[PDB]
Amino acid sequence: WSTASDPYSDFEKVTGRIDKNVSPEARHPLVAAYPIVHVDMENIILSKNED
Amino acid sequence: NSSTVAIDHSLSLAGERTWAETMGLNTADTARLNANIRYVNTGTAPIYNVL
Repeated sequence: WSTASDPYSDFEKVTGRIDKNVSPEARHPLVAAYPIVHVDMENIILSKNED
Repeated sequence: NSSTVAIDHSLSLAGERTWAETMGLNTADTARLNANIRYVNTGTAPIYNVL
């Protein structure tokens, strides 16, 4: 039903009845569509709990 | 050769007025905030249960 096993059918991927935020090069059925998420840390804030 | 024999009685009335002032603080919890804000819709459709 999904040849790339992503949660989108072959027919949805070739038809266009899909979440449009999918990249166009992922609209081919043999191309997987998946997020890659990683978190960066810009800044630290430490507070000394001293009364 | 002398010999001096002595005796004493004594009273004392001590009145005291003490003023004191103390300011405690915790460096991690110095301030508390409160915002006064509004919500603006410049769009075209209404939106419900806005958070």
